[PDB]
Amino acid sequence: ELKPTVILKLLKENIIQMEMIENRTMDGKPVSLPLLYNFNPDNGFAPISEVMEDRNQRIKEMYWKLWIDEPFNLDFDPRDVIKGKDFEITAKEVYDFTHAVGNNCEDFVSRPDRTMLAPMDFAIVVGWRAIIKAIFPNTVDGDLLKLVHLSNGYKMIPGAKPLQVGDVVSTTAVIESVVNQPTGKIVDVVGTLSRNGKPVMEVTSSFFYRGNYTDFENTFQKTVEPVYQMHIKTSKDIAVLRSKEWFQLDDEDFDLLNKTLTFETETEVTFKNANIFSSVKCFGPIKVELPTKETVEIGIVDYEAGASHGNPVVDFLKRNGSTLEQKVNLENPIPIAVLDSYTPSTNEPYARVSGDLNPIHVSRHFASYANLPGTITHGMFSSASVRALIENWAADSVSSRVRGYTCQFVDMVLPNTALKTSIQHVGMINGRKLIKFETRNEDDVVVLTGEAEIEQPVTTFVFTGQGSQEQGMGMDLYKTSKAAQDVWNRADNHFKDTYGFSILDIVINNPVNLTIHFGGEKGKRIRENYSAMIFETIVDGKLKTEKIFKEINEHSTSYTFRSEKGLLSATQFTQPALTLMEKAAFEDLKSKGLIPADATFAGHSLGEYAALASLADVMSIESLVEVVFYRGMTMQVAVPRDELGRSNYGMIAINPGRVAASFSQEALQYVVERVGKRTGWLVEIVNYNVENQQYVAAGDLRALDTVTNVLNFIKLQKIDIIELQKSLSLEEVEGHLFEIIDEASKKSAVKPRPLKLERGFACIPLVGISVPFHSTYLMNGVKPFKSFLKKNIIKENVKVARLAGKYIPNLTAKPFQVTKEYFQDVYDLTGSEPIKEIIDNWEKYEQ
Amino acid sequence: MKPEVEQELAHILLTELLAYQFASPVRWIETQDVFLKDFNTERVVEIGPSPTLAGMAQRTLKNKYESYDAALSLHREILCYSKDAKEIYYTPDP
Repeated sequence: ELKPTVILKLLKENIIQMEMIENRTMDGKPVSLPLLYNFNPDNGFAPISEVMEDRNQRIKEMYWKLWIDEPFNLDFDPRDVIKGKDFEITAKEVYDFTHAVGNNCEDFVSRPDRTMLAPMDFAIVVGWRAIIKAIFPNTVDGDLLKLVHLSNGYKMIPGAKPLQVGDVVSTTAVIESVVNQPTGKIVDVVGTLSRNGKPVMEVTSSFFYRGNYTDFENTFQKTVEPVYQMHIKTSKDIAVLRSKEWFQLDDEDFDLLNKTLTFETETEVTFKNANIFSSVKCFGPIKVELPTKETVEIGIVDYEAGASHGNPVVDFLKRNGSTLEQKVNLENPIPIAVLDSYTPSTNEPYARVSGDLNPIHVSRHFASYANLPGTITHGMFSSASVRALIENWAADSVSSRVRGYTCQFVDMVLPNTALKTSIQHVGMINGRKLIKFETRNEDDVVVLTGEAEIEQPVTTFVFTGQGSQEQGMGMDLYKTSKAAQDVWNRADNHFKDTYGFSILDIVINNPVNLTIHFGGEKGKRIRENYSAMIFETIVDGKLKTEKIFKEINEHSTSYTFRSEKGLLSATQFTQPALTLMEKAAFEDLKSKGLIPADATFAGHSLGEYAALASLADVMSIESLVEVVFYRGMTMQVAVPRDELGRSNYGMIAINPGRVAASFSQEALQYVVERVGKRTGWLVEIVNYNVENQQYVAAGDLRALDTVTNVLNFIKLQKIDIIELQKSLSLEEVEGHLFEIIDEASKKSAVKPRPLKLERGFACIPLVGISVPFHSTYLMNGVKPFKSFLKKNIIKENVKVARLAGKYIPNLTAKPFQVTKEYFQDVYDLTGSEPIKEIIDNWEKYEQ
Repeated sequence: MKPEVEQELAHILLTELLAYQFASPVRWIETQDVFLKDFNTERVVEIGPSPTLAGMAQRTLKNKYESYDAALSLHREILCYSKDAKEIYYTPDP
């Protein structure tokens, strides 16, 4: 329909009133903007002079009734925090916002038995009324027609969930910094979102009033600085910190050596001119890390300066302090996608939902007065359209994965424009994926730039146990990687200075023999370490604490490690080698920032020890190497060998799905327990690998020869244990299996004690294994191991927040928690006395 | 629970967990039925010299987690560090 948009007329004898009436308002009553001119007929050339007095105040007053839903008042202080009225996120408004922007994410659709999320796009809507309010005051004096939105950034506060449907949001916003640039006046506005009291996310915006602004008294910069860590290792760093008068410790004689100092600083700057600062006052509490990681205030930055040209504090903490999460780029920036979006013919449907009723985007006449090439499409729409493609292609159709998103509006886009975005994954930041995008119009002219910080998908680490120890494993990384080199060097040096050999030698060339020589004052130290290693064994129902290396006394000049093929295949060099290769690999991923902060980790037996030191850094690499070497030696000395070094134990890789298609793991556990009872020879299930597919049963070498014979016989006879015990006869399968265990055990008790373990139809004999570890048999071997662990793992180096819900032991098969229920579960599985002290005295450790 | 007392109890717990771990069976099925279901983990990275754990984790998902993943509509990536190193480091060939 044909509505009146302009009314040109006379207001007085000399005054003209070109009154631009826009119709798309909040209520529906069209809002009139009366811009004036002073018609002077005595100026024949230019008889029109535009009224400048009150011009910006009128323009603002119109835009108030367009955006703000309050009484018009500009005599408020910009410094003061602005608190926008709370807004409920409704399913209908999430439908209409997602329809306007063309966002096709399932998370924002009404689904069965599912919460509808709200896009972080939607946040700019709720904020808008507070954020825009920032640019209104009388001390931010500018024409709003010449408002350039430079950039807009969303940053999801760590440990928050993205916005859900029905979430009541309490919105604040404050001006970061209003600066008089040469080209105009940049206003940076940060809007916090507070749901349920707790902060969820911080929208950032950058508004650039174009023109000339000399009012530097109005200019300020209220920046909060990023936290900066300093590991104080050497006494020059202390002397430097004590020279810093600003660095005001609460206690003067606080020892700072071998600590970690965080500086939660903020920068306040007030200007004299565009280049110099009138007054700078950087202050904020100086925290120190405790061995508990709970940081304690021990002082304050209280820098107070006048005619400054910078922040010395920020400069100081920048070079001498790390930004916690360092960003590192990829080797080649991966081109993710090259997509082709499309701007709609009109922007009205987005303006209505976003409350962004700026005429210039919709009205032709305002756009003409604003010197624009037409009804320029909403930057916010271009921001939301690209982010929906970044959420589709990089986040992979997930909402929570998108955290950070900053977009700069390089050039304006006109309606009916086929844009072309280029998505590029360039870096990683503490596990997160940093993607840069550049969108171009049909002329290839840059219109959008920006970078989206995306959560890497939820990850679980599994560290392999004792598998294939191929010669020179992990050397490929050790040549290239520096993070791997550091680990390998420290380990190598520690073995040279503790056990008088080099792991690097043993991995690289795998010598058949290696002789430790205890020659000199270093030699004595090596022989003390090799002496102190002990192990406990049950002999005639008697726990004897025997000594590892019986042929190492006070007067032993050398020891010899002797293998047949290579010492790498020996457990005492297999276990550290493999654990170090895994630790070196993980340290390479962690240097390049490919480890998510919340990921789960759970290693398979030996791998577990790596995995603990990997994610949690509980033990030092000098502690890890000792505890994996000692473990390898204790395992090696557990069994009573002959002169050939051969034992009467071993393992088999049983497949319950081969013997039959009805043979479950409850059918296997019955057959193994009955075999163990009847013959009396030790046999247990030590590995539950994969359900009804992979198990490993250790124990006596004859008892695994009975198990192979029993599951060869039952496979041929085609009988099921579970069918006959339930629906045929009660307790008859017990005695009927004893006669099959007795006909296997007679033929298994006639071959000698170094009996070659023979492969059956379901089982495979795990060659090189001579000890039943993960069996009841090694309970006796735990107390010396436990004494060694408590010596090596100092309680000051353990942290709970890197274990609680993340570490999954193989003892329990339950995620690590510090509770009375889990402690009960650990005791039940392993009946120790220090777990009975903690369970009993639990009600004292609660305070 | 104070930070220092909790730290002591955690330190004593992990010590006793590592001390007895080689004296208890490796209940990995009741861990593969924790991080694949309870954590709903969609990326299983194996660090090692052979894809045993990634070849151990693709069998559990085939067996009992076809119906569970088809009812939630997630995609699970299974990777080994020895074999699938490129899709871990994000270093593909043109």
